[PDB]
Amino acid sequence: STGSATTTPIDSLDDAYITPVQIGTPAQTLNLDFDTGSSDLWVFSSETTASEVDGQTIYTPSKSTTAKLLSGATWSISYGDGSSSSGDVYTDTVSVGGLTVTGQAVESAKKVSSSFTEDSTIDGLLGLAFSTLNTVSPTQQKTFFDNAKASLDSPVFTADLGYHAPGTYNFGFIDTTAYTGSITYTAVSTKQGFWEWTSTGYAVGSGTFKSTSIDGIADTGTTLLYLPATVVSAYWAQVSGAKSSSSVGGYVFPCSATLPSFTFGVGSARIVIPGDYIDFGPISTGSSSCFGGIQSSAGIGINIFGDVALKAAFVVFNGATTPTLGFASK
Ligand SMILES: CCNC(=O)C1CNC1
Ligand SMILES: CCNC(=O)C1CNC1
Repeated sequence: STGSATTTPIDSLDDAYITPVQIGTPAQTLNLDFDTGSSDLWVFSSETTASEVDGQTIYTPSKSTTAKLLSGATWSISYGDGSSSSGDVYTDTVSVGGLTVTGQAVESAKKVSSSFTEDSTIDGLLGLAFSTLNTVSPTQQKTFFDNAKASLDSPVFTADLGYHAPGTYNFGFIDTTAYTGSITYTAVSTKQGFWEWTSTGYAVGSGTFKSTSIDGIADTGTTLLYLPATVVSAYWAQVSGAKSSSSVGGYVFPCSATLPSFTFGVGSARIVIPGDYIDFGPISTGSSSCFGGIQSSAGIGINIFGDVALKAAFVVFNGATTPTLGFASK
């Protein structure tokens, strides 16, 4: 089997991407944030505290003939941005782009933190990291990809995120029309439950490539690119007027600037992020200070290849017995 679904930016900045997912019988379609950095499929639901729902579409298990309460199971998750959610668990039929999994754990939110309530465009998350990170207790549950993988033509999914435009998530096959050149594959460590790999270095604009190992995670659920402070300082030093602002919480730059590109290494290959991908717009409405899309990881504990980096490539998440990552230009 295979599946193929379009993913759409939630706003004009590409702050996140939503993909429609069918849950239950008859289908209830929710727009979920596919997150290769976590491993829980959770949704706003008929059980979510009413004051914490503001425009989201909710899953109502009582209206699904295939929903079954997973007795005794609860979940609770805290994300790197300080947001959180928790609740109980059903199993149900879940379909993505024509690919169907029966018995998928659908985590129903009883509580969500303010940032989830405040984003009316995201009805939940669909985690695509390794199932060892799944928070369901006392019986840990599998991700949608893990449940699907034995049925797939090939045990892979691909992310092809757009810049200010829709993109595609494919399951079970690699669309050879969707990229240029060849795909370069690189080793993955699953020891932290992430798609963790080591970049071979970087360049700023037309500058020379610096060969240096940068361990980090491929995370579709993080907006920006978080790298060591040395690398980020070297990037922003090429933008007149750029500075790190403690009050704003990162590097800002004059909105009048033209940003240089940023290149990262994948083995001997190179992925070029165009400068425009690094512009996240005014820090507040009408400001001439703009927020940078490359930020320091120094306070995080891990480097993160988020959407800013991933949308410059066609990315293969290879879930073979020994997982690997693939990157191609496009
Ligand atoms: C389980 C914690 N995972 C995270 O915080 C990453 C950020 N995208 C999901
Ligand atoms: C309609 C889907 N669009 C895409 O997949 C584009 C190609 N890069 C993003």
